[PDB]
Amino acid sequence: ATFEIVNRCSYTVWAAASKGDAALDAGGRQLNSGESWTINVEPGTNGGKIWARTDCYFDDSGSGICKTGDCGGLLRCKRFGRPPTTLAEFSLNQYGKDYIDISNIKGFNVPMNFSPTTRGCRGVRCAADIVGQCPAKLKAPGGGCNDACTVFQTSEYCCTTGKCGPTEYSRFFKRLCPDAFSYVLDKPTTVTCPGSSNYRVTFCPTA
Repeated sequence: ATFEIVNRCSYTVWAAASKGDAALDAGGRQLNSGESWTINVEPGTNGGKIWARTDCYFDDSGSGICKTGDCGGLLRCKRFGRPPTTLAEFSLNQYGKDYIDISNIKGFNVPMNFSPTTRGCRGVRCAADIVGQCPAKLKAPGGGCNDACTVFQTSEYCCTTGKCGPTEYSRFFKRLCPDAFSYVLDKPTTVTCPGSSNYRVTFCPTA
């Protein structure tokens, strides 16, 4: 499958792509404002994610650090990144269909559109100014807007079974981005696409 990753933001981002135990394609790359990076994601990739990282620096070998979304200090990510990270999540060729979503469950850093470039399904977007509106307690010192479970580490915010529901801090994200997950038990906002679709992830998509 082809994934085009396009940075429309005014700032540089360091894109990342991983399935948790390995890189997808090169795993990560600097994207200047306006730059695009096209990757190949193997058919049958389950549990893949793409995200942006902000305020990074790397040496010539690809070792360094990012303020949001750092993946073990690497440019070429092999594992998932440190919150807060807006997440494009996908599982491909799963019993004939692909499944895509955007999630704020691990916070928000950069606005994103995640859309098919082939026929037969909708895209999703979370492009509100979540960082500017971030509630004071959720502001991340290094930039971005943390999810409540990361900040508070209580069952109310982190529960995955219960006795578990939305809160004002999960609703903060859901109100601004209805089409992205805000907590683990949200009514799903996953899109089912034809198997073997192609996609574009756009950072700071055009309104």
